Amino acid sequence: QPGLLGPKALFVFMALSFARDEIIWLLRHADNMPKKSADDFIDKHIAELIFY
Amino acid sequence: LADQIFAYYKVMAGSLLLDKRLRSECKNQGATIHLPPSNRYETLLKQRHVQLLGRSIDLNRLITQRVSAAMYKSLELAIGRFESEDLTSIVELDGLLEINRMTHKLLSRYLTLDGFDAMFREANHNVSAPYGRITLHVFWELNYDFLPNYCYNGSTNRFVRTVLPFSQEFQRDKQPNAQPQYLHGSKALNLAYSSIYGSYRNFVGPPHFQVICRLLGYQGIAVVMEELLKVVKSLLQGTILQYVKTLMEVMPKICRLPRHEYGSPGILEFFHHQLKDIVEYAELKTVCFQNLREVGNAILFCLLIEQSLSLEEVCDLLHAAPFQNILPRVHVKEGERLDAKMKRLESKYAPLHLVPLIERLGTPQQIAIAREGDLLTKERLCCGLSMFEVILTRIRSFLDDPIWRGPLPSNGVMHVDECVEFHRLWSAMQFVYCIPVGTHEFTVEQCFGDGLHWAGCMIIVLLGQQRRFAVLDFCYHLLKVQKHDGKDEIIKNVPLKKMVERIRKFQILNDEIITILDKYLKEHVRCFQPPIHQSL
Amino acid sequence: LRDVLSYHIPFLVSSIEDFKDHDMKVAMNVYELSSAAGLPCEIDPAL
Amino acid sequence: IRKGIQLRKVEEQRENDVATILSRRIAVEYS
Amino acid sequence: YSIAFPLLCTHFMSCTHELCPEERHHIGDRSLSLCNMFLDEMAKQARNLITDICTEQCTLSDQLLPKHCAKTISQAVNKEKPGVESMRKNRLVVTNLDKLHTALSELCFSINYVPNMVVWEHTFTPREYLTSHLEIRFTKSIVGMTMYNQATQEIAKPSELLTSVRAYMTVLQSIENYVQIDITRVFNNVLLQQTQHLDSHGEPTITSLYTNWYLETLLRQVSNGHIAYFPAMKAFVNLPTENELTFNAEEYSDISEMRSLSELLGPYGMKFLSESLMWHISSQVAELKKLVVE
Ligand SMILES: [Cl-]
Ligand SMILES: [Cl-]
Ligand SMILES: [Cl-]
Repeated sequence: QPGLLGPKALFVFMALSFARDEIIWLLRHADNMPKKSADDFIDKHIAELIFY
Repeated sequence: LADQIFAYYKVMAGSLLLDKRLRSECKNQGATIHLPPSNRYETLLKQRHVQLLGRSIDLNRLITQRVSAAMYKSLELAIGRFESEDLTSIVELDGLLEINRMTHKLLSRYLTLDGFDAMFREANHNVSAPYGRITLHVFWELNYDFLPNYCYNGSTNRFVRTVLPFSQEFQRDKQPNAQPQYLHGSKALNLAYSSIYGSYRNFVGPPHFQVICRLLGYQGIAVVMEELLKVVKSLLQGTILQYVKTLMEVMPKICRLPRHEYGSPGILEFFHHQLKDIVEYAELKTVCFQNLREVGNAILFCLLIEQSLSLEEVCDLLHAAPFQNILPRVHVKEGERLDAKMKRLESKYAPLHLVPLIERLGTPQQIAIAREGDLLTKERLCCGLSMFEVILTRIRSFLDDPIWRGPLPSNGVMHVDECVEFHRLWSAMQFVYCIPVGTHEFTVEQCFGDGLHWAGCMIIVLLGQQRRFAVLDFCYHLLKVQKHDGKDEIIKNVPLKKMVERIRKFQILNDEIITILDKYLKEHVRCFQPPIHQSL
Repeated sequence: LRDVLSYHIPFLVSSIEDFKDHDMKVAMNVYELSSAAGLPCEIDPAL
Repeated sequence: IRKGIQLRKVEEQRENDVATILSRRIAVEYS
Repeated sequence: YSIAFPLLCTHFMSCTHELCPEERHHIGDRSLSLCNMFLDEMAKQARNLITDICTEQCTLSDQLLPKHCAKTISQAVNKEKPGVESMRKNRLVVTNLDKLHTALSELCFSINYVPNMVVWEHTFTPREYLTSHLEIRFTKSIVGMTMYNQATQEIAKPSELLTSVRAYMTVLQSIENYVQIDITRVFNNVLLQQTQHLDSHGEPTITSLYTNWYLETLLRQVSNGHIAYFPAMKAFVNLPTENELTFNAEEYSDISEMRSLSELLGPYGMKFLSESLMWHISSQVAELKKLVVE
């Protein structure tokens, strides 16, 4: 329902902003923080988040 | 003399075309397929004036009379044998037709017979009729056996027979056995060839589709597609419509997707209760799933037959290429040009350029026939045309009944909690078929194969309901919540972990199918008003 | 080759067979086009 | 097609000939 | 979702500022290089999955060949059947073909997701990476399946090669289900090149490989006395001599085999085969004339 982009415009930019925030956070922490366990700061489903 | 001459040349044909590796393998196994003894019939076949009791007897003419009758009887038997068997036997038919072709060729070295195509068209009843016996038996078997009894496997690209209780059997008039000379030539050859084609009886796939394509031609395919469309129109607007209308009422008026917090076990319990009447509906599989599988198998047949046709056309065009001036790209060494050598190679194959040569040396009648022939050879469907889109577009027009889409949404946008669109009923049906069954029970995929899901997904796509289905589906929601909480309980005898594993499998399948349908089905949108002040 | 073409390109083969069945330097061009479609020729052009 | 089958089963079969006589003698050694 | 990565390359220019133009082109070139690499790798993986499916289907096609029926013939003259693999009991049982099929469809969704993308004013077309790799791979597999070895004088039976080529084509045709590509034109491109003595890249073809083998292996052993033409069988056949032949001549020269060869070589290829046959007759003729003059 592409018409919803009218009334729900804010949610689009909210969603983009929130997801963007999480990606840049993960990026810097994966690169800079020692792991407690092997799966720490590894998100195998990150592509799904970027795709949407 | 005529009897043994025909039998001799049939056995020769059967031997010539018998796989050499199989021959040697049988020899090593101590079961040598014994090669027929050679004979000397030619001098008898060359006798045009036997002088007997003052008469001049044309022995050649007399032999031909009988040999021609034997050829026709062979062809009648081959087609009649097909008519007494299921669709998988068409491969066997094709082999037998090829042996008959070889027989005619061997006999034509000494005798004058009607053209093989003429003989075949007559036996096929395709001289004074537009569709032959082979084409008509194919549709007969599609309608009575293939559509109702076969299960598509999308990973192997093969169809197989359904489970016993769904196997719709019908009595076949098994043909009386004629003499070996009218089949493959001898008992040994008959046994050898029936073993060879035994492999092809347990499935329907690319080889069967390849054969069907050749034997039906463009006209046979067209009529079968047109008739499959009529079967689908009849099923969708008839019994399926009837059961959809029935089940839409039995369906819960409203069904909300419960929030994550309730947990996956509780959500499973919720769906069980809410969809109990769809679950317990006695004829859901025997009638509803059955009729949908038939729709799916019909639409699959069209897709797969188009693909076989495309493979057939491309191969034809490759062999046409040298007589049609068409050359592949050539390798260019340093100091050479692409245009320089391509023109030079065009010179080499100029004596093979058919139409120009006939235009140079042929009669106005020859030229006109060649020009028409050339146009028929180069212009194939694979060149720039496709069919599956047209098939789908036309099935959409069979869904004009108001209960496919339901009433206008309360919110002016879309239905959410309401169960008034087909996709919602499909979601209830999906709930049923995702439920795990006992270890010794047959599953939906064992009984109906992929065709069921092709049909259900096709309806959703053609109604433009696939996005709302993706969002609102019950099973997808359960899977989503279970992924989050990772809980595993046996709710109403349904082990949740096993249930959500199956949901994922059908989700994968649905997404592939929906994506394919959307791809082949290759503007202004509904806009909404911003709030308005009382001022104006 | 002949049997494969007659099955793949019958409309072209038909025209070729007619054209062959109906000079001595000009007749070689008919034969080269014929032998390319697997038609047996009295005189072999490639030879 | 249904009527087309009936016009081949019922419409099917609707002699001191040497060939005929020889055929019958051979046809027994198979059926 | 792999198409997200090349799409992200379009963002790279947003990081630049008018006060540091020194870095702009470096970042630009980085976005192009990465986009190209992502799309190439996505195409290579689809290519790899397709090859694996082809191999699986060639095996299924092989299982249909007459040679496998010998046991059935022999046991009938004394006193795992195709299709069983397709009989699915439960979708939770995951076959190799299931895995390959799913992985292929998932990735083709990404390759077909967008017709093209614009990265730093350059236009990238994902499907064209797939088309190109399929052409090259199909060529590669055809020559591979010919199983040609100079040293041992071995080559595939034409009928078996043709069977495998057909299975490949069936799988490749199915790609049109997933991606807006014309597979017919890749068939054209690859197969018509195979009819020539060398392809567009100057490499040997099935035509040149078979032409060489029939002359240098089969017909040479006829001269050596180990094989004879059998008009009765319409084939060349191994003679019962004291020899060390590694092949059965009838399995390369009978009607079905020669028909299979013609399917693959076509008029171009068969014409080339004959020209090579004629060269060897020329040499024999030149030698005969010498004996006539003598
Ligand atoms: Cl993490
Ligand atoms: Cl007399
Ligand atoms: Cl049969």
